[PDB]
Amino acid sequence: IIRGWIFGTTLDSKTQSLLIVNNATNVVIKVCEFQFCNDPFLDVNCTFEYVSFKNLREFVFKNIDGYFKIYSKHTPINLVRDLPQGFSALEPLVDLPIGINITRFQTLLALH
Amino acid sequence: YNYRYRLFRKSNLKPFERDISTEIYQAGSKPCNGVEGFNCYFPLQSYGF
Ligand SMILES: *[C@@H]1O[C@H](CO)[C@@H](O[C@@H]2O[C@H](CO)[C@@H](O)[C@H](O)[C@H]2NC(C)=O)[C@H](O)[C@H]1NC(C)=O
Ligand SMILES: *[C@@H]1O[C@H](CO)[C@@H](O)[C@H](O)[C@H]1NC(C)=O
Ligand SMILES: *[C@@H]1O[C@H](CO)[C@@H](O)[C@H](O)[C@H]1NC(C)=O
Repeated sequence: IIRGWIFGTTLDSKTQSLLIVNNATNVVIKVCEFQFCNDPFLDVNCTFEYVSFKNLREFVFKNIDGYFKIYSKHTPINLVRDLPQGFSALEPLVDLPIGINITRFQTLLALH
Repeated sequence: YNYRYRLFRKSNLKPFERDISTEIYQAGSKPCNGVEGFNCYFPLQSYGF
């Protein structure tokens, strides 16, 4: 039901803004300059574009010299309420040359 | 005049940062609200090639 993120400065998306969307079959990534919605939608004009509970998914995001790096890990878990007590290390997914300023972000979820 | 250079105000680029219009990043002290006179319009030009 959780599926992605929006990042940027203004988040109007006339201003450039990273979008990341999982759609179960793929991960889809864009930097768009099209005016986005007031409130995000996932009902059941971009300079760059790309395409690839009992469980926990972890992601680390950082933006350095216009490279947006992503690291991740997936695991089973037995407490839903709190972050797990044990130790694990995330591994690099991607290292994206998007070239954009980022100070604000939001998350995307599927809707009835 | 199809070849352009962008600005001359406050904030300046990180390495491989790209910069684009959406609001008038104006050319002096005062807000402009679409004015192009004193302090105003983007500090954006073209080369006389
Ligand atoms: C990256 O975006 C931030 C806004 O989120 C810009 O920071 C602001 O810049 C103005 C001047 O242009 C300052 O008056 C504000 O105080 C700044 N705000 C913050 C939160 O720092 C930043 O300038 C942008 N980067 C570049 C290089 O333009
Ligand atoms: C996911 O997005 C790609 C294009 O980015 C599309 O080909 C694919 O059919 C989409 N899948 C779903 C389930 O929407
Ligand atoms: C659409 O994106 C291009 C660059 O990808 C940009 O030149 C253009 O100004 C954008 N259009 C809008 C409506 O911002």
